[PDB]
Amino acid sequence: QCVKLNDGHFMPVLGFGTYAPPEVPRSKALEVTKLAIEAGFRHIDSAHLYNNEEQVGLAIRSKIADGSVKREDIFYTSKLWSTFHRPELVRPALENSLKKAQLDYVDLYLIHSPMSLKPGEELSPTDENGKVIFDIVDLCTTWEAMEKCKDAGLAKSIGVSNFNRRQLEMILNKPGLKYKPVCNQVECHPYFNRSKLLDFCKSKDIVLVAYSALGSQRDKRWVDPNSPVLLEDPVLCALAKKHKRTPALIALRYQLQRGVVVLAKSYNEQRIRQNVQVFEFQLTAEDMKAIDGLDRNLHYFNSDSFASHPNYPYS
Ligand SMILES: NC(=O)c1ccc[n+]([C@@H]2O[C@H](COP(=O)([O-])OP(=O)(O)OC[C@H]3O[C@@H](n4cnc5c(N)ncnc54)[C@H](OP(=O)(O)O)[C@@H]3O)[C@@H](O)[C@H]2O)c1
Ligand SMILES: Cc1ccc(S(=O)(=O)NC(=O)NN2C[C@H]3CCC[C@H]3C2)cc1
Repeated sequence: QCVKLNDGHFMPVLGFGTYAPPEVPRSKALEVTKLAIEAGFRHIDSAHLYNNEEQVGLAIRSKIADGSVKREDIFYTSKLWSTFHRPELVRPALENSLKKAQLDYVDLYLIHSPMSLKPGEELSPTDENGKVIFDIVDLCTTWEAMEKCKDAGLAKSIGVSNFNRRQLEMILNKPGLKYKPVCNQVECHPYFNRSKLLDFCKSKDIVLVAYSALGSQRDKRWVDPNSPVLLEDPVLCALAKKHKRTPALIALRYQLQRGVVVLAKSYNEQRIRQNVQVFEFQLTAEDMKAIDGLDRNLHYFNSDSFASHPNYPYS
């Protein structure tokens, strides 16, 4: 159950989301990554930002050592954080991710976000009035350094995340482009279905990878507590009743049938195992149209500061 990427590599269509907020002890990521692998997940999404690559990498080594999987059975994604966009910083950022995880390579490396931040050791650099410090970087140069990570064998595939159409075209029209982005990992769910971006991506052989596909973790630091709770949506619950599944399963299946590769974060053993049942049933064309009607241009992530950034993707 994979999709063929535009560089000839294969991505599993269901991915495991690994981010958990800092109140969750770091040992949990180790435990639940093992559980996801045990359940059947093979595509695993992490990032430098998530402060978990060591734990996720150790789960993977653990499941290889005990004979459940081989390295080449696992599709592992990491991401370049926005403080490392300057081209000279890209390779060392990846090498550090690889060292942490103890892998020789990632299956996929992404530019996490187009919103460049000031180089340094803070993930979130701020000035003397507490304002986040943006950086200005030609992302075409970042991308060239990404291509070099691929040729260097350190990333089998390269792509982007949180790019809008204009940003994607800037890469696609770059003079001397060697590798297209294989994907664009973006927020995508029935309340924000991205159909326009998705059709653009499809026209360019670029895979759209959905995050917050289950409505996000509703973290009080970035998500308005008054936003509607996706999985309480009454169309989603009535489809769940109809198919005898769950609303999460409806949300995940929706993405698969529209050609979207979908991530699903759970740190709960039974929900982890539930999510792999997405492959067991199908929505009707009329179900899919019903879900398509739910879009409300709702993005769960908000930060007013990021909105002023010149590369803010929702400009
Ligand atoms: N590129 C980016 O900028 C970006 C941004 C955000 C996320 N991501 C990636 O995408 C992953 C997923 O997105 P997300 O973290 O926003 O979460 P999500 O996949 O939208 O899931 C949100 C919540 O749904 C719950 N859930 C999972 N399965 C369930 C089921 N079957 N029934 C009921 N509830 C269920 C989980 O809680 P429990 O843990 O309690 O089950 C989870 O906290 C992330 O972990 C990360 O890998 C990338
Ligand atoms: C510190 C922290 C913040 C947020 C999250 S998270 O929001 O749960 N997950 C995620 O990957 N990153 N964010 C979405 C992107 C758009 C803007 C910049 C990026 C940040 C995890 C960890």
